[PDB]
Amino acid sequence: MYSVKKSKSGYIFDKPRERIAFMFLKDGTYFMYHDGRILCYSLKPVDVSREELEEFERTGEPPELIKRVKAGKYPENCVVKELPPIDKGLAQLNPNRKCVIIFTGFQDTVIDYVECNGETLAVARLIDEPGKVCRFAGKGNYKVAAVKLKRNEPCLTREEFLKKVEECR
Repeated sequence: MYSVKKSKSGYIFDKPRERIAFMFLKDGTYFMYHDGRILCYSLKPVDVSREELEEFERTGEPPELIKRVKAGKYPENCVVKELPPIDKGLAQLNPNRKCVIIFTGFQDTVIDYVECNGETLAVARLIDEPGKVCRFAGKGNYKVAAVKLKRNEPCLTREEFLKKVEECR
């Protein structure tokens, strides 16, 4: 089942490794969709009515646009990107996956994260350049890993991060 977050700004339908977000901006409704492998979104508005979003929240069935996106039929001017694999360092822990994009000011970034002993272990990678990585272990939100990645701030080395994962297990 989707957990649904709703505001005058829009809708967010989340599952551990999936997000469908809708944003209401000046010129209409914008969407972003991602699962474990695919990230799809448009910088132009899409034909998604608020009635469809209400229906999604109340019944669980996605708008027709989302069904086509899930099936591989993508509308015009829709960015389509294949995601890197779930971070090997966190893979055994069954991590959550989320993507952050231009809508919140980021280059397309995928974050694999777990909450372990009240700390966050997150690995953020640039989707276009998967070598660019920030490994984060701390008390903040998983998004922090993306933020540091965006700001060129230093992050944990592979060794340090795997140490943290081990300590957590």
